[PDB]
Parts: sequence; C-alpha cells; structure tokens
Amino acid sequence: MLLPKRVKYRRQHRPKTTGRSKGGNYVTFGEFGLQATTTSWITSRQIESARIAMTRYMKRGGKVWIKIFPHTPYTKKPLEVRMGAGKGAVEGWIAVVKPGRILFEVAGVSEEVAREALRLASHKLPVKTKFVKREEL
Amino acid sequence: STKNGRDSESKRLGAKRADGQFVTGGSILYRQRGTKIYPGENVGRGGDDTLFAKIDGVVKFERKGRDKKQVSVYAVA
Amino acid sequence: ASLKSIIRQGKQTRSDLKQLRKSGKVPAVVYGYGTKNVSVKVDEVEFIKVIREVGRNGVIELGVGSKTIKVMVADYQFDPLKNQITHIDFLAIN
Amino acid sequence: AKLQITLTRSVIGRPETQRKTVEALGLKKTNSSVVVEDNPAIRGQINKVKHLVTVEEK
RNA sequence: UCUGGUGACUAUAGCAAGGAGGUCACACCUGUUCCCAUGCCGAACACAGAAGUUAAGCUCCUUAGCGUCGAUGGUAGUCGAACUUACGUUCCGCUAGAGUAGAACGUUGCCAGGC
RNA sequence: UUUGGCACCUCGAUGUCGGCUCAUCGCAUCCUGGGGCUGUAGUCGGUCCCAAGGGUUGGGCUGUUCGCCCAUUAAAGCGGU
RNA sequence: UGGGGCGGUCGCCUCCUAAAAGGUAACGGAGGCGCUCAAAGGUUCCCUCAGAAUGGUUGGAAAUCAUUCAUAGAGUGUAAA
RNA sequence: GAUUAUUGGAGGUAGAGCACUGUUUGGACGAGGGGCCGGUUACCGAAUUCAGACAAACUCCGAAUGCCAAUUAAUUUAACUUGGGAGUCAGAACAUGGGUGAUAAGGUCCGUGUUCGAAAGGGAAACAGCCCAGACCACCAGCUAAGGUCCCAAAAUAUAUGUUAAGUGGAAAAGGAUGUGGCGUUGCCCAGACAACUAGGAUGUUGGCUUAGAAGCAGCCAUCAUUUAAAGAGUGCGUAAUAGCUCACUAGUCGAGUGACACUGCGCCGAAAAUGUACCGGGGCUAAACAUAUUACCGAAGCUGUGGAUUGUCCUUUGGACA
Repeated sequence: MLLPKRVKYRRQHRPKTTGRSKGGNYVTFGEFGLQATTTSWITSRQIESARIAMTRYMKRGGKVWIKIFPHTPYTKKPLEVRMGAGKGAVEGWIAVVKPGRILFEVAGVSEEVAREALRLASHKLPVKTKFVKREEL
Repeated sequence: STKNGRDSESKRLGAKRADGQFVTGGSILYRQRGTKIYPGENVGRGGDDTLFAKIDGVVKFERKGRDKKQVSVYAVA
Repeated sequence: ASLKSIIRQGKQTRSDLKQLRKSGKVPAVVYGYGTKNVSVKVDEVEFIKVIREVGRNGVIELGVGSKTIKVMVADYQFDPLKNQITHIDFLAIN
Repeated sequence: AKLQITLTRSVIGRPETQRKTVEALGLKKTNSSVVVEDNPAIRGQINKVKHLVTVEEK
C-alpha cells in the first residue's frame, strides 16, 4: 500500500540491479537498522508485511522508519498470451535494493527487542540482511 | 492494440567540420536548432540556424562567455 | 596519541592498495600547515585504539619519518559492508 | 634501441583493430618476427597488442 | 600619472556588511521658456541652469559572511587482458562526481587631462 | 503431466479422443500397512522407513479423456511409456 | 501480422529507447500536423520578467494598485526538443 | 586510399553522480480553511530549515569512440576514379557490447569475433557456432602454436614442495546446524582460562495491585538490609501450588585454553520421476581438487629437407634472384 500519488510515466524501464548502493548506507534516524547484503527488487507488499511483523512485536513501543520507497511501477501481462502487442498494465511498485542499503530503522527500544523485531522482519524480505547499529569512529 | 508507432526521420544535426581543418568559402560548419554554438569571426548564421563559413580558412571552436561556445574561421594560409 | 606512520612511495597501483588493505594497513594523507602533502600508511588496529582513547575529535601526535605532527582527523572513508576504515585524512593543526 | 618482436599468439578470433595493428608492425604468420628501432610510437603499438606479441632487446 | 573615458579576460572579477571621501572630475540638485517627451505624469527621456549636497550612486580601504574557484589523496565507473559469463573476481591503463585543505574582495591594453 | 516460443525436419503424409487386448520402463503409495515415532487410550489422527515385493471390483448412468450413484472389498496412483 | 482471421495500420513533425559524432529495430514508451498571420512580416529605431510575500475601496484571500526580492521559473500563434 | 603516436576541438556521450530545475519520497517548523466565538485547537493545505529516487522522456562532469591536423615516424603498392561481368536481400546462426520486449525465444536493435557458404580441414566426445588456418601445393622432413600429457589416444604416471577431501570431480539454489581451519582479530584466567566436578541454596520478602491461592509465572513488579570466602522482595527447573536440585557462589578436585567478529576459500537437506546409466566422450580412478614452480617437450596449412605452380619487385641474367 505504499505507492506514489502520481507518476509522469506509467510504464518504465526496469532498473539495473548491478552495483553497490548509491546512498542511504548509514543509520541516521534510530538506533538500529537492517542492512541488505544482496540485491533484489522489493515490492511494497513485502514492505507492508515486514512492517506489520515488526510493529506488533514491538507492542507499540519505539518508532520505526522505512528508508525504502517503491517508486517504480512494473507491468505484467494478465493471462499468458501471445508475445508483444504493446506493454501490459501496471501490476505493482518496486524499489531496488543493492548491498549496503539500510531497509528499516528502529529506536526507542532495547537492543535485543530490536534484534528480534528486525529478525522477524527479515524473514519476510527476499534479500539477505544484517543487523547494524549507529556508526562511530 | 497500441497507439505508438510514430517517429520522425532523423535530421543529421551536429558538427560537419572539425577544429583545425581547412574549409572553403561557403561550407556548413554546424547544423543545430537554436544556437548551441554562436557564430564568431567570418562565420554566418543561416535561417535554419545553420552555421556556415564566409571565407576560406581554418575553423576554430572556442568559448564565448562563461558558458557559451562560438566558431570562428581564420583566413591564414 | 602516538601513532606511527610509514611514507608510501610513488604510485601505488590498484593492486597494492588492496593488498595493503588486506593487511592491517589503511592509506592516509597528511596535509595542512607546517607540511606538504604526505601519502602515508597507518596500521588500522592501532589507529582504532588511539581513536577510542582520544575521542573522534581529538589530537594525535603521529610520526612521519623523522618528525612528529600534531594532527586531527579531517575525514575518513569507511566501507560499511565489511566495517573497515578504508582511507583517512590528517589535518595538521599546530 | 633495437627491438625484436615475434608474433606468438595467432590472429584468428581477435578484433579487427588488433589485426590492423599486427599488420602495421610488419608481422605476417605466427612465430614470425621483425626488428625495429625503438620509439614511443612503436611502443604504443606494442602496448596495443602485447597479449599477442613477444618483445626483447636486441 | 591619480582619476576618468574605452577595450580584453570563465564572478579568483559577484552580492552582503563595516568605515572614509569630493569643482581637472562625478553625481544627486533647481526648473520647463525653447528642441523633445510621456499609451497620465519634466518619474524617465530632452533642454536650460548651478542655489544647495556627499545623504544615495560613485571611488577608496577592511572582512571569507553568501556566492565563485578549488587541489593532493582515496573511491564509483571504464578501455584492454586473464579467469570465468559470478547480481562477479583478478591484473593493467585512464582516472570522475562529491567532499576536505586551501585560494579569492581582480589582473591587463589604449587615451586625455591632472601631473 | 492445460499456455509461451515455434519452427528447431515433417504441403514428395510422424493416423486424432474414448473403449478392448497386452503390458511394462518402471516412480512422492490406496491395501497388507511389513515395520516404527509422536499435541499416538484401543479406534483414529499425523509423520518416518518401506515399498511399484505382491495385490488393487462388478454394475446403472455419457458425447469424448471429465464426472455420478448402486452393491461390494484388505483396498480402489503416476503419467511421461 | 510472434500462423491466419478479428482488432489495429499507408504520409509528415518532435522527444525517449539510442550505448562522446552521425545512424540505428519491434503490433516498444509518450505527444502533435494535414495550418495560421495585413501584422504575428521588414526596419531605424525607440521602449522594455512574472510569481512570491507585503497591504490595501475593490478584496475570489489573489482580478486592476503599490514596495522589494524574484530567470527568462515569465513570455514566446501552434506538440516536443 | 589508406593503416597505427603526440597535440586540438566536437558530443555536453553515457557509466557514474546530483550544477538550478521538473517530478516522486520518508524530515522537522509557525501562519490560513478551520475546532470555536472574528481567533483560541486538531487535522489538513501551503510556506521556510535533514536524508532518499528518476534523472528512459536531467542537469555540473567526463573511459573508450568518432572528426581532424600535422612542412611530424613503422605498414599496404595498394588507392580513389571510370568502365565490363556478377551473386546476395530466410542472408542468417552461435557471441557478448550495451539495451527493448516474457530476462525461454535455438524472438528485436545495434559494436567488434568465430565459423563463414567457396576455407575443407586440424588439436573445442564428433558439430561452414574455444586453440589454430588462410592456400604454391604436395611429400616418412624432423622439430613448434597452443588448447597439452593411467587404458586409450602426439603428449610430465609428473614429479617436487606446502595446504584438500564432495566421486566434488562429472548438478547452482531459500533457511538450519557444526565445517578444513585461518589469520585480521577483538576481549576472558596460576588470587588457578570453558573445566565438568559435586559441597551453599536461602531469606523479613508477594513487600504491593496480592492475579483461581501462586510464596520464579492471571500480568502490572514498589523490584528493599541478608547467610556466608559465596547465593537472587530467589539465576531458574518448574509449577493446579510445593516438590528446586544448579545455569546466580566458592575454599574439597583443578589446569591451557574462552565469547563475539569477519567470515574468508572448502564441508553437512536439495540430488522425489519415470526405454537407457552418465557429462573429462567417458569406463576407470582421490589425482585422473588449492598455491607454487620445474625442467619434458608434444603439437597443426609455425622452422628447417625435397618438389611439377604463379604473382610482384628488381636487374633486365628473364633468371625464378629475392619475395
């Protein structure tokens, strides 16, 4: 249920997935976060699942930031049909994550509660992950 | 169906001579829309904004202000 | 407040930079007033130990060659995916 | 100031710029050689095609 | 040979702030008779003046305050090669953008008066 | 083991669905369970091993691979073949 | 014409795909044209940004009016560059 | 005509990265509809001050490409021009480079490659879709190029050195455990590292809301002095409650090792499917897997032995002298 309000173009090219992440490689908002170690597309039902799982374990405790937003539409053909009579209708929205990138951050909670929340969130996501803290030094 | 199979025939814009090469007295140096390059010494500007030489000599692309460019043609032979 | 440094000689290639990072070294520059720019290398664990006791914004008397310089950390490049410091800048404050 | 260049790898499968550089150095069939004097031009040609040739002083 | 006209250079040349100043200059200033003029208006343009004035413009001197410039080093990326087509790796060339240190309150041509 | 692609032979022809007859490569198994472990009292449930070792029905109803009832039985896959 | 049919199409202009020049395909992604203009042409010349706040009879809170910052963010007959 | 170095431009190239912007997002701030009496507030909308995304339909830069100049060097005697004669337009197919579109396509562009068809071949099981070839052309030259080296079947039984253990070889995958170790670690103790040993297990104290009492446990602690070298308003196992032993502690015994990293290369379920095994072709083997070398040389349209072709350049000897 994250999706933009308007786009300029409903059909877009699909993102490149090679490389390391351009920005957002640091926890800047909370105390802890969840970092990605491989590359995937993340589809905003995965975001909604991983946010719901993480919230109810915290029992409305601390706060949670989502550092990932799905801007890009993706299309698919609805039934399996002949090849190519134009592009299909838009199906969902993706963000693209590459290794380095923080996916979620939490604050206002103890460390082991945060570890358990981020582990429960990470079992919903299609990417490998790593619990991290604020950098210092 | 779709509604998207139109295009236009590409016009062959861009540079037609090089910096440093000798041109004769009326030849087309640059084809563009607008003035990406301005005309300098001995270079005239056509009505479709074609930049052409007015004498024969060596073409020099140089800068114009902080951020503009111009072509001049010097007569040296 | 007593790091030791070794002057890197000219033109480290890409291979020996990562070969040097495979050891416990980190490349570094020293610039500021009092000196020219000197390309040095620094042991990593020692630098972490100095930083842990002197603070992030501290003063370090590090030795280049013969002389010692009072110096503060200007910036540093960090590799967040494997948590190692990968380059460090030294600003001579005198 | 002299160089001996021997073409040791073949030219089949290689790109056409590299075949043209191998030809301008004067090499013909594999294990054929040429003696040329040293320039930075000649060395640029050796550097373009150095995975195909072998060079020694002589 | 200080200004002032007038050219050349990518704002290193600009904005802001603070302080000084004046008939060889320079502007505000005073007016509408006349040339001329405002889709109304001497505001502007134009003309005739020269009582006032350094306040403002302008000049000169201080600031790095905002813009502008900006290395060294180290990274992205990439030509070629070798592994292998791993969301790759390795070797060798070219080395960015950003950001740090630091620059910078302009040099220079011609002319005439003042000298 | 319905779609995509073809086109990668066959327009100088590779016989299409049911049914019968005969199998069997030969496999995540209905029965026996042969065994066994548990959020298994016998009776179940569920899982594991084992198995295609051996077995795995006669009728009423159709247009055909689809189904549906009657009456049994220890019991009524998997289709490339 | 990812068999053929049905559907959708013949031309021109502008972007994007399009990978230092230029060129470049698809039933790939988006838009226009099939004119207009007696000044919206020429020319000496002349003369020469909105919006934002600000605060005002009007006040749509803003129409016109006034001060200062405002990039051609305004404007450019017509789509985009 | 060319082909290959330095210097100059063009594109503002893209890859990257954000130079105003245009769009899209999670920052945090007082005013306006408004909640109300024309405002008091909330929420909204808009405005000013952190961190992201496109920049396929963007702005500040610039690998390789391309255009060109040299009164500038190695290569090809070919060039471009005119004329005669064509084939080809399934021209494709495997190959990216980058990309579109269903990321199969053994479908669409494009930048080089390989065959190519006539270049057949020869060592990529054998394959006009890796190493090698263009051709004088043969031929018992014998010696090279590599892709190479039990049996096949040129060619290291092929060793030597120090690290490997799935038939990986000769099949990748999500989580789960203990894997060769390993250094870069980091930090744990003769008052004896993890020891295990077993000897202390409490208490006013559930004190409180006391919740089906619950006195480790409906769930909120109010979470206070201890006995002792040592122990919890009891680590905890539990528990309808107790039964609570230790994993909260140390003198009896007492030795050499411990917790987190990072992983780093290489191990442990997948590998459940059917005429026919199984990918060096493959049987057979641990070399016939990592890192180093190391001489061996094999080896073919490569050198050097023989030879009936022709072309070019030279002399002009028209020899075939060299090519």
